[PDB]
Amino acid sequence: AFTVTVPKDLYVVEYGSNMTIECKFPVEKQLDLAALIVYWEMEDKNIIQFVHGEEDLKTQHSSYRQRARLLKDQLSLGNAALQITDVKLQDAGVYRCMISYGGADYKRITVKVNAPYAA
Amino acid sequence: FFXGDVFYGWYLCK
Repeated sequence: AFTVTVPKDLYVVEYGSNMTIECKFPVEKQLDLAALIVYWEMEDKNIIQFVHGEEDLKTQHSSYRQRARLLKDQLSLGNAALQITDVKLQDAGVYRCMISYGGADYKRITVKVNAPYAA
Repeated sequence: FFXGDVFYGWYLCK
């Protein structure tokens, strides 16, 4: 069956750093861009919406403009990787990755953000 | 998130 996996289900990231959280899904030798739909959400915020080989920025929440992107080259490897630069404290929480690719699945990932003076 | 029924019930964006 179509299953989405997460290598790590809890990310502890430092304030102001860059974060890359990854969901893995099965891909054959070649990637069918028409069939792939990827949606990264947190709380009720539209982070990344990926359809027909391109990110849809018209629905992206303002909290993430030029702050987050889907690394398209990793999709070739069966990796939906969300990268968010300059992590803020308001980026901590539960992220959901939803992937449709023939079959459909989704997984949760928890992100803790470390305060600047916590280490 | 709109798109018909694609991941119906899996998301919270309205």
